[PDB]
Amino acid sequence: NVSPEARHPLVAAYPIVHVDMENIILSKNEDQSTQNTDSQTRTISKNTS
Amino acid sequence: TSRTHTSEVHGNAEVHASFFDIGGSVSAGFSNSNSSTVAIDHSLSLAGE
Repeated sequence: NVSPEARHPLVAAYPIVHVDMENIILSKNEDQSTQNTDSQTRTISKNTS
Repeated sequence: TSRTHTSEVHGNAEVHASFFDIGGSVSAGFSNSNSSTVAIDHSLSLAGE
């Protein structure tokens, strides 16, 4: 794989690597909740006077 | 406990019609009071939910 330009005892063979970003996916760490509640009551009283 | 003190004014006027009799009864009235109002009230309830 040593490219044929660098097949001469006077031309150096070496890699040049660099990294490039194509996307950045940021995702907000956050929690929800929901709730649904019913209730029923019976009040039986007394009252004298 | 309670203590009612009901006072009052009045003004009245009446005339009666007869054969040879006539007369005007014009009136005015006032009557205070010294009361005593007291009560004992009991109650139960039952609230089931």
